Amino acid sequence: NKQFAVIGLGRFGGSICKELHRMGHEVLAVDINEEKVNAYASYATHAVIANATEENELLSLGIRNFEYVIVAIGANIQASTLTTLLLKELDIPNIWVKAQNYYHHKVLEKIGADRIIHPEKDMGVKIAQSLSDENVLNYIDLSDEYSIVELLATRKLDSKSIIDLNVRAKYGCTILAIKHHGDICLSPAPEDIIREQDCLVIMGHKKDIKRFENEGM
Amino acid sequence: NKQFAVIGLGRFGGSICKELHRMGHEVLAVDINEEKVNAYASYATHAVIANATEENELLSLGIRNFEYVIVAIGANIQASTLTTLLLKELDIPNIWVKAQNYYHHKVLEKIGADRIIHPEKDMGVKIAQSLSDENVLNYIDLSDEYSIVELLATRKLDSKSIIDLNVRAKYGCTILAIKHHGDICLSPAPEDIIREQDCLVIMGHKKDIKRFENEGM
Amino acid sequence: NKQFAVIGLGRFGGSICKELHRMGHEVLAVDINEEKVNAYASYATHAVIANATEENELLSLGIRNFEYVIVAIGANIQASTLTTLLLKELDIPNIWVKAQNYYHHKVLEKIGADRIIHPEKDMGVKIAQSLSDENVLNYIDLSDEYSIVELLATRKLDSKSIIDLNVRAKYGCTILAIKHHGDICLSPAPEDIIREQDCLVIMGHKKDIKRFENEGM
Amino acid sequence: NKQFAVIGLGRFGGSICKELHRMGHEVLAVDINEEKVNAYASYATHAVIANATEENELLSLGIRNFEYVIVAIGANIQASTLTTLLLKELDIPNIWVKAQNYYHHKVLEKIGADRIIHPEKDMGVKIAQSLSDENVLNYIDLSDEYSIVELLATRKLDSKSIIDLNVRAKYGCTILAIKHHGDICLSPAPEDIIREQDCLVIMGHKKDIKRFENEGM
Amino acid sequence: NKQFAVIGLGRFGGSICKELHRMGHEVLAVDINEEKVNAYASYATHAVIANATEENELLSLGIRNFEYVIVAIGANIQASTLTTLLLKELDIPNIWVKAQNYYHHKVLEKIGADRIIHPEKDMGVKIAQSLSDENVLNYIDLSDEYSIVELLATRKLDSKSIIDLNVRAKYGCTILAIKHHGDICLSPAPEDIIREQDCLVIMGHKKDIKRFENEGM
Amino acid sequence: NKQFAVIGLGRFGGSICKELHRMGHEVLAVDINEEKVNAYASYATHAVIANATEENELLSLGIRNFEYVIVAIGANIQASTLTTLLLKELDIPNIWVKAQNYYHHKVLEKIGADRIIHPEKDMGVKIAQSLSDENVLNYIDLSDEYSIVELLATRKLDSKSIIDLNVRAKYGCTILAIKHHGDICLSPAPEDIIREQDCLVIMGHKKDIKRFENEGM
Amino acid sequence: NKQFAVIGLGRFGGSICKELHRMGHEVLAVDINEEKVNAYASYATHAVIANATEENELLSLGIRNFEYVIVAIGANIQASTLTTLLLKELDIPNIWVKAQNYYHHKVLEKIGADRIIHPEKDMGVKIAQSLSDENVLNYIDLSDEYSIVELLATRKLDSKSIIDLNVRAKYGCTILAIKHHGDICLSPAPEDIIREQDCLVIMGHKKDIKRFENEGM
Amino acid sequence: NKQFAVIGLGRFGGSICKELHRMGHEVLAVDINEEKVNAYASYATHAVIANATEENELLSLGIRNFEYVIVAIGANIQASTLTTLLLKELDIPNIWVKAQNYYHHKVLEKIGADRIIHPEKDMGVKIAQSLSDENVLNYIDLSDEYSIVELLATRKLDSKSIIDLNVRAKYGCTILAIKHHGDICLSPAPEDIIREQDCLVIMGHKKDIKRFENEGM
Ligand SMILES: Nc1ncnc2c1ncn2[C@@H]1O[C@H](COP(=O)(O)OP(=O)(O)OP(=O)(O)O)[C@@H](O)[C@H]1O
Ligand SMILES: Nc1ncnc2c1ncn2[C@@H]1O[C@H](COP(=O)(O)OP(=O)(O)OP(=O)(O)O)[C@@H](O)[C@H]1O
Ligand SMILES: Nc1ncnc2c1ncn2[C@@H]1O[C@H](COP(=O)(O)OP(=O)(O)OP(=O)(O)O)[C@@H](O)[C@H]1O
Ligand SMILES: Nc1ncnc2c1ncn2[C@@H]1O[C@H](COP(=O)(O)OP(=O)(O)OP(=O)(O)O)[C@@H](O)[C@H]1O
Ligand SMILES: Nc1ncnc2c1ncn2[C@@H]1O[C@H](COP(=O)(O)OP(=O)(O)OP(=O)(O)O)[C@@H](O)[C@H]1O
Ligand SMILES: Nc1ncnc2c1ncn2[C@@H]1O[C@H](COP(=O)(O)OP(=O)(O)OP(=O)(O)O)[C@@H](O)[C@H]1O
Ligand SMILES: Nc1ncnc2c1ncn2[C@@H]1O[C@H](COP(=O)(O)OP(=O)(O)OP(=O)(O)O)[C@@H](O)[C@H]1O
Ligand SMILES: Nc1ncnc2c1ncn2[C@@H]1O[C@H](COP(=O)(O)OP(=O)(O)OP(=O)(O)O)[C@@H](O)[C@H]1O
Ligand SMILES: [Ca+2]
Ligand SMILES: [Ca+2]
Ligand SMILES: [Ca+2]
Ligand SMILES: [Ca+2]
Repeated sequence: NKQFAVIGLGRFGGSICKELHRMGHEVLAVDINEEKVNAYASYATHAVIANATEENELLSLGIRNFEYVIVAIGANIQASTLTTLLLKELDIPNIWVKAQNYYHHKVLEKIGADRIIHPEKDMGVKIAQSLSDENVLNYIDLSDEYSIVELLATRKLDSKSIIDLNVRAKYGCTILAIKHHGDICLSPAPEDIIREQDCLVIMGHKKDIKRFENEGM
Repeated sequence: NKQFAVIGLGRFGGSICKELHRMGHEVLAVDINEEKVNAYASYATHAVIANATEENELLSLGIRNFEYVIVAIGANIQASTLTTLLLKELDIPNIWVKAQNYYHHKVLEKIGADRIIHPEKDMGVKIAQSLSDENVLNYIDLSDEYSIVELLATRKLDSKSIIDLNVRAKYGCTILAIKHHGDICLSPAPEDIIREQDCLVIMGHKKDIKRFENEGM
Repeated sequence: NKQFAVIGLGRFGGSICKELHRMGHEVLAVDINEEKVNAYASYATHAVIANATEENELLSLGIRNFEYVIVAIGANIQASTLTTLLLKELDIPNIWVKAQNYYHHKVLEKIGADRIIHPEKDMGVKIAQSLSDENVLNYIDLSDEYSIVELLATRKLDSKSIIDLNVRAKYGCTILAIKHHGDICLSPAPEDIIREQDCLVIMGHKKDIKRFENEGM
Repeated sequence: NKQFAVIGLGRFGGSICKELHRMGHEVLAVDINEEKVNAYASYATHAVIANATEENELLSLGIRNFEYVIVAIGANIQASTLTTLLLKELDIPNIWVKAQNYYHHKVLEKIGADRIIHPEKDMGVKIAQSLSDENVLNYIDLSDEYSIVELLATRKLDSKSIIDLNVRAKYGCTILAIKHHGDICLSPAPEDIIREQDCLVIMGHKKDIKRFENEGM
Repeated sequence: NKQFAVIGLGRFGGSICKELHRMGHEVLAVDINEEKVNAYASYATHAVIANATEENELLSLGIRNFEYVIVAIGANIQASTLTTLLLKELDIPNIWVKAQNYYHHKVLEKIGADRIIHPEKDMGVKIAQSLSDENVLNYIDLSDEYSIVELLATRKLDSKSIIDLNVRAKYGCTILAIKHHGDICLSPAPEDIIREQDCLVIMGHKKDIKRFENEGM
Repeated sequence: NKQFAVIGLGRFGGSICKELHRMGHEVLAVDINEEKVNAYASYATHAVIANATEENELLSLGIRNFEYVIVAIGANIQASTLTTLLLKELDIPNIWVKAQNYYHHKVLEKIGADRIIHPEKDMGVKIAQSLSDENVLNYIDLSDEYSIVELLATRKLDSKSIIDLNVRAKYGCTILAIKHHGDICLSPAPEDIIREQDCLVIMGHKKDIKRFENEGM
Repeated sequence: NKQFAVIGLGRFGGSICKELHRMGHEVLAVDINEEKVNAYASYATHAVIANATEENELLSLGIRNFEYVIVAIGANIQASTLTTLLLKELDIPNIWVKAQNYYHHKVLEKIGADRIIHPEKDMGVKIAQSLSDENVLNYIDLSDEYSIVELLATRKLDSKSIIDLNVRAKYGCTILAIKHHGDICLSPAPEDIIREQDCLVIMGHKKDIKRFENEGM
Repeated sequence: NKQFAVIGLGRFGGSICKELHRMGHEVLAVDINEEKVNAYASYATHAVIANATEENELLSLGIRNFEYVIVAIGANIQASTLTTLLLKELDIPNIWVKAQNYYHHKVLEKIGADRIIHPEKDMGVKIAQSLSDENVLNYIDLSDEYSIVELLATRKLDSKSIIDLNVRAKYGCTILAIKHHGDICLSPAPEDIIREQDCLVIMGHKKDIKRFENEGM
């Protein structure tokens, strides 16, 4: 099993640490705040109060032993940048860091961060897509033009069949799944019916899907 | 006109406001900080400096005209809670609010928030899934058991065919798409080939996919 | 005997705790300030320094055992709201909370507070009634129209008898008590005399009493 | 004209100012905070931003015209004390001041305050009486021994008559009023009936009433 | 020997404590600052860190045993006033307090301070008298009209005799002493000579002395 | 014209400025606080808001015109020191400065201050002399050994004559003045009488006077 | 025109700006503090108040016109780093930055700083060399082994000649200059004499010079 | 060996302490910050946490034993000045102090500082000389007119000989050294060649050198 180190137990890093630990991985939670450590003590293999900008405390943690180190420090850009620098000079294989803005991304890029993440910005995009289009529940982009979308079926689609709703020739899309009352249906047959308030998964071009939304539902 | 209002120009709300504006929607940016307002002025239809906890300043914005109001206030839970309370008493149809923790979710729930979002927490889980499994790029959960995953093809899958990589019978899964050098292939034929570093889209049970990952790739 | 818990040893909560303890009830004083606890240590069954927003410290207090919990936190609305939420999730029978303003009342209402109190606001009304009318010492409202009032007798009423001051037919009111030099007289006979600077208790309609005040005294 | 001035727009003083204004009196609202002044501007004849510790600003208000000046300053004891001192040296007839603790009462006493009020402390006692005894709604003390109490009638008293509930001979008390469904009854006849959840007004000795509570209801 | 207590080890109180201790009196130095106590530890009989606003700590000091208590607290008027109040309620014979301004004097007056001192204000007057008149070194006022002054002899008075400088008939004053090279001369004879830069002590009317200054020296 | 400038409107400097102005001198009040300047505006010829550490603001005041500049800055030793330094480099004739402690005296000494004053320290000694000896009202030291003292006559000295109270032979001292009911007597004759509570002025050796106090009065 | 811009008017940057201006170069002084800008206004061609972390304010300065931009920001490492990042992305040719510590040097290095300076650190070494060796006034290092040193001639070297003080054969060094009473001598002849307290310039190996110091002087 | 004491472990003082310790001298590092002491603990003979403004702590250090004491306190001018004063009163032989500005220099001068240093200001001058003239690497001034300069050789001087570049007659200067690829050449012969990007050391008049720069290279 791979060993993970998470520095900065915020909302983001906290989720990572908690979710990773649930996966049965060796995860070390690191934070400068004692209260933070106490909170996630029950959600980590080891939890240590430490200042990650201190090289001596860093070596005391044995952070060189870890293949993955996650820097989830946000507000204090100084701490985030300085920590990443220390890690890179310690030849840490994989360093993932949470960024605050465009310029924070740039400096992390230059000092050799392996992966940079913008949690709020990315979610901001996702939720915005669901505001303008209440029909969509969730989605994933395959490219700039193609995407898979989970839709909330309306009354317009109630008791409609898959062959009634021709998507492969009329809109160039394909229905991938139907979720009814919790029960799930994968690669549903052309005779399969969709009822309102079910979860509908469609695959195809972005413009095509929206066209199906405007006309079909 | 569908009018959107975004209160709290943080990393999350800022993205929402910017992304909503990009889609060509009437969007009003609202913040207590003048510097924030000046920043997102170029990324909104209208940008106004205002304290959202003030009912008078709130009415001055013409907030009755908005169908959607997004409360993206984070650090100051008092402001977030009080703003949401004001909106519901002003009979705003749809109120989406960013939450800080479990208990903030609860109080927002009781006072009639329509949708509660945990941006950092949700991304934390997503990134954690990619930490433990370097193969996965992105995914979407259909249910507690079923998921769609975009995989980074390895050398083990280089120049391998779909009928060669039998997933419908061997693993109970199905290949949805292949992305090669940017070019995309939807519902690929059994003769379609996968090269290394291509994007592979697979659909099925979580455990099944992971089995394909360990043995297949 | 019923067991009471008082969180927030301010001027209000302090009085409650002190007065309840004097009544020979089991009362627990709780405050985040060590100095507060030391002050009311002599006025409680048990006095414990604790942060009421901490669920672990809350369970350590055994707050689930109490039928009555009084939240007298004022300035910090966050603490007051969060504490009440914790209590409600712990299924506490009776939760009384001190409020700061109209909107603080609303959120406490929504999260299931059993009784909300506005000490200063209510007293503000009481004292205001005594400013405009120096004759009144204290009072109680039976309804929007009817009230009982304690009056300071003037020279105009000196050596006047109850039958001389006809209140039942002339003003529709009734004299309930006379307090002379500390000595008290209940349901006084029609032959009973009132001297100046005595305490006079009258019952009837608000407008009628004021009429008696303008004309009678 | 009787002119009232309220200094210190807190919860207490704010209510006073608002309530005085409601009675149709000439009321001047005074506060050091501009936001406070703006708030109670609609609830006062005149509202002026001013530091009450400044004699020049005080004279500028035209404070000689006011017969009543209310000092409702709480947190800053220095401001409360200094303001009161200024008023008496400006020969203001009646100076009522809100007190924070025992020692604040003492110093205000020595410097010639006409009336000292303890809003939170007084309500604390009142509420405490209703905590230990859920039957009582409100009350007023005639003396150290005698009191008038408004009771919430129980099922034990449902459909019971006044002559049935003998209190003048059995408990030494007297029923003053009955409030049923909003309708009020003053000095009710011996044939008048009490239904559950009605408001019952009783007069007598404190111990006597409590005896009626334990045995009668 | 009399026992003295000095609260507030500032520049003023510090001098008092140091000077009193040098006189061989039992003096207690009291201050809230630990650093202050350490400084004057070598200049007092007993030195104790204590908050003088705390009644319990006050009794622990045994402050009731002292005939003289000096309150030399300046900046914090709250502490100065509250301390004096505690002392007066403890029936302390002689309470001397340092004042900050006119209104601080008034409240101390009302709460029963025995003597109030204005060190800086009084010295301000003294030094101002020496600025306008460089001839005067020091002085003492017998009344509004009469004073004793120590003068710095000029060249105009060099080698002048007392009988040459007639002061009893010409100016109505009298020379009291001559200080030459450190050597002192008391009640000097009419034949006694004064040299420049000696210290000259004159007694008489203020206007008369100034007249002697303008014409004589 | 002799022009005086007072920098630092504290208790000390404020008195100086006020007292100098009372004598009819051209006095400029200077302070960094606008509120201070407004206060002593009525007690100065000119009052200007200025930071005395700024050479430009200093020259703007027209400080070259002043022969006397008084630095009465206390708390901020940096400001006091820097101001004094500027004045000497601006070749100001006479610079008097208020000192905070021994070391502040030393640095001011080295940088060419003309006179250094310790207002609180000097009064502390004076008051201490009156604490140990309730008989003394005020005094002045002629040297290390000789002093003039104003005494409050006791009953022991009531109706006693000067020849009765022989001090020139019995104690080696001399009576300089007697103040009775406000009326003053200078160089009183051997037949002049002293009544109780009169002011007695004695001149001589410190030990001699104290001997007269113990035995004589 | 060669245009220089100096950002951060500290002790270091202030000297740079002042010195550059003295040489007759077009120099722009930039600082976030208005007081700083006002100060160096007289020592720059143009002086503008600006926050250097703001790209808009940066472009407003006309920073594209400058070939040299000096970042002399010290305390705020965030500002220093962010400013440098902005400059390189604005394609500024030569960016010189003042560093605070080793790690600040590293990050500035990675983001493309052209020259990094350690003013205090460099002087610290220089002064240290003069502490241990009182003979040396100043020096310059040619390499790790070779240096040029200016020495203060002792009495041991007074009236000694260059051929008398043989350094080319005896110590392997060479005398470059002699400064006597201000008068300078370059490449002095073998007959040239050295007097005490003259400035002696020697060139050679570090160890050789020190040997000459111990034995020769 | 001489014993050194360094107070104020900043960038400047830190370098001094580190460099001196490397020279094998007895050096004491003194700082009020515990973190500072821990940092330079490895770079000093003794390292002690102490407040240098405290005379008692100063004597505890045994600072009187040291011949050299370096005050490297910058930001807090009060501490720097007060420390120097203490040292001078302790008769410390050599006291070197770091200054912040012109006026800080003056007070240090007056209170008897032996040497005053301006690290940033001096370096500011040095670097400024290298900005305007990119050819110069480092230099030393012999006087106002004469200086030794280290130059970066250009292509214009590539493969040029010393006799080709006549400096003694044509420009009045002399080439002192050539540094090629790290290898150094001292007092190079007239036949010696210079290649580009070598370090060139020239000695002569400032204007003459610049003339050689403009025309020669
Ligand atoms: N030098 C440091 N060493 C260790 N932990 C640190 C350091 N600096 C910051 N942290 C921790 O990082 C955590 C989260 O950082 P912060 O909250 O500033 O970023 P954020 O973006 O606001 O967080 P979120 O992930 O909730 O958005 C905090 O709990 C803090 O204690
Ligand atoms: N009462 C208010 N009215 C209007 N705007 C407010 C109010 N309170 C806070 N804001 C704004 O909301 C913005 C975002 O708040 P904050 O930065 O605390 O969120 P966050 O927890 O950092 O979330 P994010 O992940 O979006 O950064 C702030 O820039 C602030 O100016
Ligand atoms: N999280 C907490 N846990 C325990 N006690 C708290 C907490 N937050 C506040 N308190 C306490 O509540 C007490 C009173 O609250 P606060 O004084 O803010 O309200 P208030 O309205 O100003 O008081 P008052 O009743 O005098 O009007 C304080 O003594 C404080 O210590
Ligand atoms: N010197 C002053 N002049 C005028 N107004 C003042 C002064 N000092 C305080 N105030 C005002 O008095 C108001 C009430 O004071 P404060 O909030 O401390 O009282 P409180 O103890 O909270 O009592 P309450 O129960 O009424 O809230 C404040 O809003 C403040 O603006
Ligand atoms: N509650 C308290 N108990 C004990 N000591 C106190 C208290 N409050 C203040 N002091 C002390 O009083 C001392 C002097 O008071 P402060 O310096 O505020 O008055 P000041 O007029 O500025 O002094 P100075 O006599 O130098 O003019 C301080 O050392 C402080 O520690
Ligand atoms: N740089 C400055 N320029 C002008 N005025 C100043 C400066 N620094 C301080 N002052 C003023 O000097 C005044 C007196 O200073 P401070 O109150 O610290 O003296 P203090 O020690 O309290 O002496 P006092 O016994 O006179 O009160 C303050 O009101 C302040 O406004
Ligand atoms: N973002 C910014 N934009 C413009 N100027 C800034 C910014 N941040 C700081 N400065 C300015 O830089 C100046 C120097 O910074 P600072 O005083 O922290 O440096 P220092 O470490 O003291 O170096 P020095 O040895 O030069 O004094 C400050 O006067 C400040 O006004
Ligand atoms: N009273 C004191 N006793 C001991 N050390 C002190 C004292 N005051 C300041 N110092 C120390 O002096 C050190 C440097 O001083 P400071 O950083 O204020 O000057 P600076 O000019 O900013 O430093 P630099 O040399 O980096 O320019 C700090 O580490 C601080 O701890
Ligand atoms: Ca966030
Ligand atoms: Ca209150
Ligand atoms: Ca003072
Ligand atoms: Ca510096």
